[PDB]
Amino acid sequence: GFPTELKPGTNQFLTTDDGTSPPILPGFEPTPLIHIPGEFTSLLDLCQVETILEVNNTTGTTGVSRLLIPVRAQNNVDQLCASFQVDPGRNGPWQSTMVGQICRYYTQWSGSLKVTFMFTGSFMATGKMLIAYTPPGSAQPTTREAAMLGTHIVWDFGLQSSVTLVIPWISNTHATGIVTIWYQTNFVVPPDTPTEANIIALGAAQKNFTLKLCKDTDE
Amino acid sequence: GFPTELKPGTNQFLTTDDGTSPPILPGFEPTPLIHIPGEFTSLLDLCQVETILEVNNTTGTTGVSRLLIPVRAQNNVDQLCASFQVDPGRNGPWQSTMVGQICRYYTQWSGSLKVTFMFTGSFMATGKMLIAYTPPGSAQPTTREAAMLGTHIVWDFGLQSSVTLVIPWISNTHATGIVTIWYQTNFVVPPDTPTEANIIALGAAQKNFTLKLCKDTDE
Amino acid sequence: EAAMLGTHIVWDFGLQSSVTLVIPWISNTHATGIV
Amino acid sequence: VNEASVEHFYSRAGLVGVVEVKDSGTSLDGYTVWPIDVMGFVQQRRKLELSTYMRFDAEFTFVSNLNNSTTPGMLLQYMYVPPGAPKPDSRKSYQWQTATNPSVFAKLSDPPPQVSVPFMSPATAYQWFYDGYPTFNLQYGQCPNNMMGHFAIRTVSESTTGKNIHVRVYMRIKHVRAWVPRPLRSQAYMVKNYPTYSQTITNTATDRASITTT
Amino acid sequence: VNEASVEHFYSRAGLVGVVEVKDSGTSLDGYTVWPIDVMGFVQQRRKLELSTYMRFDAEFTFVSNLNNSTTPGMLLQYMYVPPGAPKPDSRKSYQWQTATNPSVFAKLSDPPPQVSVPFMSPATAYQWFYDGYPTFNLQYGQCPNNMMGHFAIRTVSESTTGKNIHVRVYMRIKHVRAWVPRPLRSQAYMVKNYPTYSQTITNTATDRASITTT
Amino acid sequence: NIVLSYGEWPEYCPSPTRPDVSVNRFYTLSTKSWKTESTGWYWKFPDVLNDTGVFGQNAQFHYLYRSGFCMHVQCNASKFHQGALLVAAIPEFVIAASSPGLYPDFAHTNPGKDGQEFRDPYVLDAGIPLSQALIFPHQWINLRTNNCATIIMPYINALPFDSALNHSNFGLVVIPISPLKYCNGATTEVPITLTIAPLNSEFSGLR
Amino acid sequence: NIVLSYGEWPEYCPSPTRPDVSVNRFYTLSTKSWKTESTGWYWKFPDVLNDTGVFGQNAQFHYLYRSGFCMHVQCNASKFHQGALLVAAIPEFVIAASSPGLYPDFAHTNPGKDGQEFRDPYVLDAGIPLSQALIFPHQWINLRTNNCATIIMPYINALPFDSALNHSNFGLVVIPISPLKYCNGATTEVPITLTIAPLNSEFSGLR
Repeated sequence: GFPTELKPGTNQFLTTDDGTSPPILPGFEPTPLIHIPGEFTSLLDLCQVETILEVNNTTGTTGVSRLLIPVRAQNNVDQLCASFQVDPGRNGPWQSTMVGQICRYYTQWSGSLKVTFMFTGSFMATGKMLIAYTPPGSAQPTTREAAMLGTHIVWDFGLQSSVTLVIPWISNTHATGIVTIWYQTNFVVPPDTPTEANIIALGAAQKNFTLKLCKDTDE
Repeated sequence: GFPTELKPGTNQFLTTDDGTSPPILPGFEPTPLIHIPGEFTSLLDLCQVETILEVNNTTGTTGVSRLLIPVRAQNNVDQLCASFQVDPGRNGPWQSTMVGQICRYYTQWSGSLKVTFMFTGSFMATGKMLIAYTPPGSAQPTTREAAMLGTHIVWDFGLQSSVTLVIPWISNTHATGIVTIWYQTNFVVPPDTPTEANIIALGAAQKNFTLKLCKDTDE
Repeated sequence: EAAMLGTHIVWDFGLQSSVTLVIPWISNTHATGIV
Repeated sequence: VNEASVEHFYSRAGLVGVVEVKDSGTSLDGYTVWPIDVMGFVQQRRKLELSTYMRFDAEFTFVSNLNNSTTPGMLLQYMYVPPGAPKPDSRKSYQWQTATNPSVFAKLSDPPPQVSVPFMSPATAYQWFYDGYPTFNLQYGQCPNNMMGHFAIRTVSESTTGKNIHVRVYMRIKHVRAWVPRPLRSQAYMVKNYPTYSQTITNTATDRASITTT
Repeated sequence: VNEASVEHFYSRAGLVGVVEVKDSGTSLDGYTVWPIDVMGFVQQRRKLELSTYMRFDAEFTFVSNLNNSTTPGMLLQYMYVPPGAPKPDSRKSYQWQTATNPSVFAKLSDPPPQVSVPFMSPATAYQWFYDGYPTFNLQYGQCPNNMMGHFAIRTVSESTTGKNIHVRVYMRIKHVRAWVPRPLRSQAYMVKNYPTYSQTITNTATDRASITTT
Repeated sequence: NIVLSYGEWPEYCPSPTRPDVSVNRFYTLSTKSWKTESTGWYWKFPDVLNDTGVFGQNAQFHYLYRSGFCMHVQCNASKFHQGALLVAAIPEFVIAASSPGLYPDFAHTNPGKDGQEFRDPYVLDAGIPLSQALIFPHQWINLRTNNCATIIMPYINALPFDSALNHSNFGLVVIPISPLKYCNGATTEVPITLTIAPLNSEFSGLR
Repeated sequence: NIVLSYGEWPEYCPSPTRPDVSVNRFYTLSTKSWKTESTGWYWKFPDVLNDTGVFGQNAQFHYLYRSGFCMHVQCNASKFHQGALLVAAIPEFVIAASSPGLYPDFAHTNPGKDGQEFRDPYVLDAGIPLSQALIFPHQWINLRTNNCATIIMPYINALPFDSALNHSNFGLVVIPISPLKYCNGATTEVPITLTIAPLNSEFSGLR
């Protein structure tokens, strides 16, 4: 190895290179490493934590009200309640979610998402809501009956306070799914009880979620 | 190993580098190494040797008198005798100690110190002195009785010529302990005997002392 | 708040209709407890 | 997987400070000190404030040149003033010779000088958020144990040279370990070293027309 | 531990002498001899006089340049005059060719020349304090067995070049062994090679107001 | 049904006074009034007890301190009240001021045993968005389901021990997401009670 | 209770005349008068015997010399006297002059068998501070406890053998730290006696 030839590619400072460098302060023994609870070692583990979806993003609504899907009594049945696309990384409701913010630090993402809803009305208040999900091909169903023939869940918030909706797949390679919530039945309450509740939507990513090609963000 | 690439970091003269260099005088056999008694191989071993504390550093006191804590007879009891902080490396009494001088060659230090006192009066002279030590949190106790409820040693210099005070811990990371000496009792002597002695304080560092991040000094 | 630092019982009468309080000791030899 | 790992998320050495050794005109200094601050740019601060506690060692690299992008044979000294030592005050300072300040002598007409800096802190980890007060209103929430020492640069020269030298300091975070993930910043950064924000809160999401509009 | 060891305490090669090869103006010499003296600066002398007997070998490095910090292709010769040989007297000296004087030919436009020098002394160790007289008042306490030889530098050139060349000699003490620790100096250093001090003794510690004042 | 902050029961630092059940009792703080328009409240963890009882004594008289906590919120609403609270524990809760006067006042960085009402619940008074505060340990108080929430939070700090007064470890936050609405004729202010109990506490450096 | 300088008994250089107990006897030097204002005294080790007796002959007539020593100080004070001396042995004691005439006079570098009184006891006449002189082998003479102090010092020099007259190995220093105070009516000058006894001595190169 005594005679050597300088092949092309010398002196280049490659920023994304894993070279070695002399320590500037040899002998210096840094502070020993004691245990600290709460270490995270993968952003995906952060993505999988359910956070709130800013679903009510509408002109005028400010403050914490932007995280509430209102559910009111005099809503004639089979009328539409709320809708939002499933695109964690397009300017919309998902910006307020942890996964929505992390995916903006990467280029490509593919996996399966889950969306948990939570009813926050009086205990005495009963009713039924229909949550449908349209795959990215089609367009938004215009009437409750048309959505009824799809991947949907009937949700009797009188019996269950919270349900969960899994999204089969959402890939970003180059036209996205939509979720709609329909008033299945009316809003029934015994006397002397509020007639306006709120549904809270929580978004997350399942275990099969993945990212690729980190890049800078757009705030 | 014939083709090679000059990675970044060439030609740099790193002063604190452990490179190799050709001997300028090959073949030259230096003088053989005979044994010499008295080899030291760690500055900490030097730090652990008790040396005198310039405790009486006061304006006017010059010469060897600056190393003597006077102890006089007409000192009404429960009056305060002497006090000094425990900070080997701040401008004060500890500058005159070996450890006090070495720690100025380093940045960080943490460990446990010991301070030995020595009475140098007539043999016939009896009495009692109270040595208290206040941790770095609090402030100096103002009266003997208040110090009596602390880490203290009652010292009957009539019976013991020298006692030892261990300091639990003194760290330098970014408010330092203080040691006070109180006249517990009066100063009792039989007739025809001097009524003014001196207490000598010796400082040192225990075996658990450590240093870090050598740097230049401030004389 | 001053009583809260004593032998006390928090009593949520919404959940429990009746609780019981034991008094440790009360002697008559010659200045009595209070609830 | 292995692509969104926390190590890969902080790799890829990037620019942290563009310092300039002024030596011409109205600035006949010939030296400049740049205090190390990882949280220099916002794009980096927002990634770092994702976690609360962090432990790593950096690998600094200096990409220097004149202002016309030439690189003559001028000789430079880069000195790393460790945390707790005095920093120089002019071109000729006693501090330029203290053998406890590591220094790197490299000409301009050479590959960029590269030096690693170890984990330099009294604590167990750097702490971006410090809910507390040191010195047991302009002192709250400011931890002193994050200082990583300074970097002083001067041309080894006798008099002024009349040539401004721009320097670009690049840093690579190695061996990153992090704890206590936190919500990513939502508002603008109004002021360095403080999380203060503006009275006009901006919504995290963009507002559409109705809740039934896509 | 291992950080306050005696080896680490003397490591970290530092500047020991700034010599200048004058060749212009009123000094048309073109060469300069620098006698090796470890105890050059006070910050180094005080660290060395901590121990009485010391044994080591050095690794000298020469950081040379012109006065405008440029480094043209000028050719330099560094010659090490061993202890006991005659030193040159001008640019063209028979001494510049004595093959027993090791020499290093390196251009300016090259990395700094580096050479190790072995333990060169008749005794077992260098001795900073010599309570005695050689030649069995200006001769007391001066040991001759500490001389490490000279370093002569000249531009390999025919006539004068008209360019002053500043040289910075750096030294690294390797394989340090020391004996008989001594108290660190307390007074100013009045004169080189002698421990003389001033009539005005300065207290080792700073004086407070009273013995009961903190 | 108690959330374990980052899944680690609080433990004594292996080898300093280790107090006993005389100190490790349940301190029941005052009850705050959850009204309609109320925005929420927050407490700094070690600061909330620095002036109450034996724990306050130990904190205000020792030098180093480390302890876990078993914070416990409960709210006694009727079955006709509706609402939803979010209670989470935020390590290193650095409160920030809101410039249009550049740093928070001490009454806002260490509120005491009385808590402080949020000025900006959306942005948690710290710039970070509420919609993500769930990344911390939390529990939902939804009146139609549950009315209690217990968080066990161990000791999270860089150094082994720290001052109990200069640096507050974490902050307990409780915010109403779905506001409290109720028909006419009910107790117009649900009460919220916060019970704290130190765990595996330690001190060192008395007087 | 005898201090062993650096913990090495003096040993013969393994292979030069090796003298006997005729030379290895106890030379008792003169006694100096420790008064109140007295500052201290010092002796250069081999120089103190170069003119007394058979050892003086061997030193002044041979060429190479090496020997250990068992220096021994004792002071006979009464029980009503008070004071404290520091006696240490300093290898390579290089006396330095004190400029306001730049090098010490020979009477100060080799005082002889009579010793020299210190001019600057604080700085040991050598710039180094007395408060640190304890880094050398030493023993405390505190009148309330003990009145003797023995130091065994082996041969410390760079070369194996050296001249007994040109280069003095070490220097015995004895300084009063706590001055001598005594009430009226006592022997106003405590006597200090210094007994020396060479150990494992050697010479070579007679005449």
